[PDB]
Amino acid sequence: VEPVVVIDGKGHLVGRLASVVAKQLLNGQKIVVVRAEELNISGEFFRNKLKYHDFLRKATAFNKTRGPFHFRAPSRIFYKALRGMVSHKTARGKAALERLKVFEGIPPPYDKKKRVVVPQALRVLRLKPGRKYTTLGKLSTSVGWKYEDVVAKLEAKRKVSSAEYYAKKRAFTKKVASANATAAESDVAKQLAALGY
Amino acid sequence: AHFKEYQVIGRRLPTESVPEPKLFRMRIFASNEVIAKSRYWYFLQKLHKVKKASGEIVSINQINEAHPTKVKNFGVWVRYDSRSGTHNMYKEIRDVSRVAAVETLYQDMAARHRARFRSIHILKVAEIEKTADVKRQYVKQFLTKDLKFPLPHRVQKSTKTFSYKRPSTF
Amino acid sequence: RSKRSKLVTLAQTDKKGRENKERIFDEVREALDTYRYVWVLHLDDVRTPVLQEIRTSWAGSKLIMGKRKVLQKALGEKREEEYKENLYQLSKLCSGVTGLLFTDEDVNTVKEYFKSYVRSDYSRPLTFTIPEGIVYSRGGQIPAEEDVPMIHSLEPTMRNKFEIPTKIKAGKITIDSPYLVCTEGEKLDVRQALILKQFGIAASEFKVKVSAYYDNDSSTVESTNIN
Amino acid sequence: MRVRKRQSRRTSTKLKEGIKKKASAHRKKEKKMAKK
Amino acid sequence: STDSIVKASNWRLVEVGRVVLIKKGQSAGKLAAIVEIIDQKKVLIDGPKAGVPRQAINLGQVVLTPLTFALPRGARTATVSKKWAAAAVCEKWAASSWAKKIAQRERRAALTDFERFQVMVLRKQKRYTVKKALAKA
Amino acid sequence: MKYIQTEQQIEVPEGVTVSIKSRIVKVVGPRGTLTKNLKHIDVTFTKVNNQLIKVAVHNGGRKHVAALRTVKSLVDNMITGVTKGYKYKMRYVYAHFPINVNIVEKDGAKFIEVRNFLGDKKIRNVPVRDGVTIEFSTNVKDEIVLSGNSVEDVSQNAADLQQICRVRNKDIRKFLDGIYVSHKGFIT
RNA sequence: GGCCAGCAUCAGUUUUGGUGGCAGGAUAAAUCCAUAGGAAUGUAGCUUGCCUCGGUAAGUAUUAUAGCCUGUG
RNA sequence: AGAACUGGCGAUGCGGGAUGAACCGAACGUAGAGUUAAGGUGCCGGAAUACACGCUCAUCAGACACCACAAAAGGUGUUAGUUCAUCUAGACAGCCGGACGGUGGCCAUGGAAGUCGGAAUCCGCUAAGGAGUGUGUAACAACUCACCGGCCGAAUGAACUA
RNA sequence: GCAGUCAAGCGUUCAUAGCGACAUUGCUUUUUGAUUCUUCGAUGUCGGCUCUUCCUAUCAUACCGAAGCAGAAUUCGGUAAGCGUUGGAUUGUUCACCCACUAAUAGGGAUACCCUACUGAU
RNA sequence: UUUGCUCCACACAAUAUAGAUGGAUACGAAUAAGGCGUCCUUGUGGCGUCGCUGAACCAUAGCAGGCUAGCAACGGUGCACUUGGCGGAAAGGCCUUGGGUGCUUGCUGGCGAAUUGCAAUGUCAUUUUGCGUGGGGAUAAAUCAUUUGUAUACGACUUAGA
Repeated sequence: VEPVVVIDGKGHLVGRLASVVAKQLLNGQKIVVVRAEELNISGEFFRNKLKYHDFLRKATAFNKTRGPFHFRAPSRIFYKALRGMVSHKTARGKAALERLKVFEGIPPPYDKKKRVVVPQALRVLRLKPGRKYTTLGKLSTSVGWKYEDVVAKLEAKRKVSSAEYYAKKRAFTKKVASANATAAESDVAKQLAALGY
Repeated sequence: AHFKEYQVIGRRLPTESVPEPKLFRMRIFASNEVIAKSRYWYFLQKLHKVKKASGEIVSINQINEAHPTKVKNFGVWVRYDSRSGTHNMYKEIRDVSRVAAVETLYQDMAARHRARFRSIHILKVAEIEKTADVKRQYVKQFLTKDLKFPLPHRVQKSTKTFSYKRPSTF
Repeated sequence: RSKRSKLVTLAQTDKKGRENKERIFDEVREALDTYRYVWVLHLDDVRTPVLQEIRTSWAGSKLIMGKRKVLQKALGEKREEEYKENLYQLSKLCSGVTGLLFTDEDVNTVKEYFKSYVRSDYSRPLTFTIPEGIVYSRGGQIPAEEDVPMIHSLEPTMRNKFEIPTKIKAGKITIDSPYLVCTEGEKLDVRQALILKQFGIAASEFKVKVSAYYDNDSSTVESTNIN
Repeated sequence: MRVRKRQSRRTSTKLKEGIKKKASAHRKKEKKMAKK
Repeated sequence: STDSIVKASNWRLVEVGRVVLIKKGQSAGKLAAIVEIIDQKKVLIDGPKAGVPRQAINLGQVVLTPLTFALPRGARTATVSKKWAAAAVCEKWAASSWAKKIAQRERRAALTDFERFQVMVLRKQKRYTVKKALAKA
Repeated sequence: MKYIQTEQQIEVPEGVTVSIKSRIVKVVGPRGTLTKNLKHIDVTFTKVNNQLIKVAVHNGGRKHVAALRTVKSLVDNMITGVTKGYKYKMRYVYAHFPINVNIVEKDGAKFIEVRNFLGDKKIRNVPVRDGVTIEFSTNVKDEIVLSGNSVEDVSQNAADLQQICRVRNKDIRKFLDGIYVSHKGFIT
């Protein structure tokens, strides 16, 4: 429906987000993803770390400079397990992934913009309670992403500036809501109340 | 499938010097009439040495249960032939009608013992009108009075893919 | 799965069953009609040779012990059901461990004999201590020459559950500081009861008490409330 | 560490449709032994 | 300040006499009441005053409400309609905001485009008034 | 088999307070304050009045229930830390070589130093944690006293030092020396 | 009178909706109404122990200040 | 490898089996529309993150029949069971006490007393208590359960199955 | 290996129509380390280097548990493959087997300018 | 090496879109919990209220959006100026003062629409570039050749030279 969609990757699941992201791509909704270090995976840390090490040991026997790249950072993990879902070798693939832009944290301009989610991939919904999961930021930090303390800091700055925004917006919407309330019990409003507004 | 209850009554053969072999009925569970008839011959062969050519149906009657509204804690005896040799069972159910109860039971055996419908003889199904004859706990715990319990963490299901709310259960 | 495995033995002993329960339930009612009196004796802490002694003492009387509700089975708790009349009232008062006595000689000799009968048993009374030196079988109650040292195997237990500071040099056991084991005028902790067991100190007075009696030909309850 | 080899569940053909083809012949052997 | 303030965990727990709303079937957004639980997942219901017949159901096809009244188990439909009339639940539902929202979407869909034009012009008339309510005070 | 619910209760005396937001628990009372996080175990609390409180599980499995009694065992220990406070005691023993024992406060870290283990030259530091106090023993030779409100903290600290003074390469059937605990009781 | 399209009506194949009338089975079972009896996961009422003076626990109590089940019609 | 009946191949495309000498389906003019088969519907990939009952959480989970299978068995992981048992005349857990004599039973021995050890292995009182499971003294000694009773009160244990 | 015993279980139902779990007993070239120098048709073509990587079921190097561990060193076992495993003596022959060092001297597998790969360069 | 290079607007040309055709509308944090209004003892505080999908919110009428008339209110909004702020993670945008400048569908009037002939995307946006426009702005390196040699297969890397 929109030109652009801006996903928060928090409390989310890699496979089940990758899937919908792929289909929305190949139907043509340009997508950006952010906060991928707040992402999550089913299964415990040790399981996911061993799944990563078994990939890690796989390179070309004779020359590693051409062989598989064991990318570390979380956005690139999500991109890995998305380009497995699309035909990157073709041109339709490459012209899908020229619609995908994946980041950590929320850099600009997107921090001022509307973050969304996907309910059919959330952890809290699409898992049972009383069950494990792994934080991707911690996993990447445990296999050599050397950056985790920094996105923390910038997330702090964005959080405080957004809370200071939220105060203003809450006050202003309080004012307009009080105004519309005072605008109530007036026939110009009562007609709309009859017609569902 | 969506099971049904069926009366089936059969008669060995009209024959000279043995007219009207006495009668043979069964209470039978199936989706339609034909599977009832086939299960009827299948169990009826087991009881004694007769066949479909040496057999015949008297008639059948579909059985609508008398009290749909009434909860009825049933208890049922079953024999079945598993992967290994056969063995028996008694189970305890809190369901509405015999048909919905056994429809749940066949699924339950299908889960817990890989019980397909062929190898599972309904020995008997019954009602337990009073308390103090239930043995199990996974029925008993629903029966105390003033009973209440919550449904936490309802997994809602949106049709849309995106949403703008970072949702909440309740 | 994931159970606590109940530990099993191969002992030649066997369990009691219900045959003993029905046996004593029969024998109580057997004693009832044949004997005249039915005495109730409240006693919670009793000794095996002492019970042997009092068993062999009174053959004219018959002492029997058993579970409370099995005695209620035999005698019958209510007035509505009982072996004979005017026993249900005595059925109520018997709260704790009780031993039933059946006499036919005299009502007064029974109540007075056990008030005369007093012994020395463990508290379960005065205070005691140990010196800050070598420890003995009594632990300084007697002269140390005739007092023999405790055996060194149980010294870790003294450290563990009696909590006492101790350290084992060559075979004499020793300590650095003394410890008053208990005080007077208070019912004892389990460590205090057990250390006076280990010393072998039955410092507590012991009297078996009576709470009531019965008599058939009168068919009445004798209320004798004494300790 | 040095996490060890994972053995496949791939097609890798011997097993699967040709060996218990022979094991269908083993069911034949079961019939041959059931006579005794 | 010598006491604990631990939360309620206010949950719409199911019980006999609890009241619910159905979201698919043929009942299709009608109220209903609860006569007897069977299991965690299956219950047994009727509201005749809302219109639905008596039946078993799995809870996935329904959703609860905060509302609740007094009722005994194993009841019959005359009895529950009687208690329903005693509680006056339909008017209370109408008083609530949920049903107002539901009727709002229903009317908002069942609008005609000419009525929507009237909605447009009325909102235009409103916004000038309210935007002058602001920026003056 | 989904026991539809199960419950235990935590009974509490008057003078202590407790307070719980979602699973974040605090205990304030005579000795002072304690706090713990329970966001990982997915249970539910409810108060009746002011001495007693019901943990509870709805629609739970065996593991999901076996959390519960452990939580009860946690919370009673928490409360009793505030009512009584806990007391452990160790003795630093030797055959031939007298141990040196020392508290040191460097950078406010309150380290515990030990030396002269069978004549070894190495210094072995054992730090001290929050909310736990240490006391060298009065009038008991070769003895040390611990005091605090957090059982887990004091016990972990007691374990650290007796692992750090651990003998290796040698036979404990002949060699004896090592710091262990006399007992584990309350302050009161 | 060459090219591309659209609208209506009909024909063939085919897909997908709403609505109407009918026969059946236990002439559905059910619900509902009347009716006898019963019991409780015991309703009113009564009784007891405390006790914040109702609130528990029992014991009664078979519609009573709630109702349910079976059986018949 | 020894024999015999039938079928598929070889001459034979096509949909599926991820791909195939042997599997499932189905045999062909060119084309349009329709509907299905076997197989499937998270994405690659056309088709539902449909509904419903259960189970399972694997430090290599598993994901298809014959197209990489093993049992016997082991498992204080979980579930559904069968059969035996105990139980408000008080089930099991847990605390305390009782847990006696000839007896330190017999030779064995330098010393061996409930247990370095061989034979035997009983009876009185008993609620119960064996010529005595483990702890251990050179011997003894002392402690515990198995055997019973108390204090708390509802269910619980054993074997076996899948 | 063969033949029993013990025998959880199985068998239209089953001891005894019959199998069978685990242990046990039967000598199998000598009861007092006296030895006996027993290599008895090795019928195949590799053998021996330059030299790279991988596996561990580790020979030392790590950290650990238990063992009569008083110590030193040793006997086993566990996680462990990060790093290391030699110089000579003897046959066309790999078969055969010593001396000494070191911490040890573990076992295994894998013409050529032409396009590719590798090492390097604009 | 003829006056080339740039930035302000603008008339015309081309060159094509991984595909605009009302709005990419901002808290964070948990989910066996929380948002919002409010109260005071400022709290892990109380009181009320909400959720069950944004099927919302904001915007929206005029010829693809004209010319004009007023009524009432001091507002909203575009455009270029102007003031002071804020923000470095990939800021390249978000605020705010001042006026100027319009339009107002907030209410009520008048004029015009034809003929594309019943529809035919019925062209409205935005990338890049060029040639011409009349107005400001600044008027350099590198390579080769040569020489060295810290380098050296040839190239290259490093140096020097008005």
